[PDB]
Amino acid sequence: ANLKEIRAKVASIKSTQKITRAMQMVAASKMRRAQERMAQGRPYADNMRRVIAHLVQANPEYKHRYMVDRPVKRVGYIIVSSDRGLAGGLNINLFKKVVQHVKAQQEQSIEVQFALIGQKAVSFFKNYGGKVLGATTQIGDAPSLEQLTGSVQVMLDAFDKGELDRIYLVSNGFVNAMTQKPKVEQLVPLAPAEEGDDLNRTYGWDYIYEPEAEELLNGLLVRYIESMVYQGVIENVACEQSARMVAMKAATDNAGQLIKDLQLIYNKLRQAAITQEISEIVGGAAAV
Amino acid sequence: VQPHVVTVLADTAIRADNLDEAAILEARKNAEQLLANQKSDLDSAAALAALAETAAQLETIRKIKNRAQ
Repeated sequence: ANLKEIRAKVASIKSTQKITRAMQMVAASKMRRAQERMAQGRPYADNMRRVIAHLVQANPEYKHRYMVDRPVKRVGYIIVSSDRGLAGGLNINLFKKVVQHVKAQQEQSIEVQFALIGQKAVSFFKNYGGKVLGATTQIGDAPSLEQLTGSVQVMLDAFDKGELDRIYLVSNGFVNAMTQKPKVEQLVPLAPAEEGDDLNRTYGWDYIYEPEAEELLNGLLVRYIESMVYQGVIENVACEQSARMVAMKAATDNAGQLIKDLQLIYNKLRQAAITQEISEIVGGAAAV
Repeated sequence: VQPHVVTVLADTAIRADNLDEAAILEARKNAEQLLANQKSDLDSAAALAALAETAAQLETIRKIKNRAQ
């Protein structure tokens, strides 16, 4: 029954099994790289949080529009995804979470608008419908902050007109080296970020503001939000790498099982062919 | 600025000197873009190509499993 075809198929499967092991090897290394890249963005955000907190606490005259909770009529979503598949069920779970959240927001009679990052999200929510405001594609592994200013700028501009009231960030969280969890967190209505700091330990000195404090506060807030978005994208990149590693290991195991099944089938067919050949030879010999 | 520490928070900072540092930022841009290009060059070539070839023609083998011919 053309046993050489089965032998070739088994060889090709065993070759693909080697192919996937190396892809797992590489995905682990990039997960390490993105994991240590997540750490380098911490001091910038820490310093900005400290400065903003001190400025807002020392000058409580006015409240900025990003720090006050106004009634909600429309919300927004910044959805980050990967550009290519073969990474577990990362995007599917994230999209299920955001869809459920949107359905929950629908009963409140508040409609939604989107800003998509990554090819998978673009396709999924172009087929889903909805009210898209911007799209971005081919982010890469180490995005430059310039590539991300478009979506956040569009969302913030829509917020400044009163069109939007909340803007949620939808991404994945890096729990450990093997597990990822979806997340839906608001960012524009800045939740007080440890504002209890520097009230008991605050000193009796203020800065010397070269511009008026209002403009300085606005400039600080915009950059702080952009940095939050960037370091939320980097963590999603790391989660994608971990998911791809896990998926490649699972594929290697499944190929290893396929080999063990095809070997049994091949052996059975080989014995059957030998028996048939011998039977025919003996019959032809006895008939002469 | 504080009496003992100066902290500068920059949107994009490069350690080089002149005003023409786009000519040196372009090197990092090109290198990272080339890496991101070669990655998608490996994702399709290695993963999606082989992993469909393996699953292509399995059914032709399983049906002749019990034949004595």
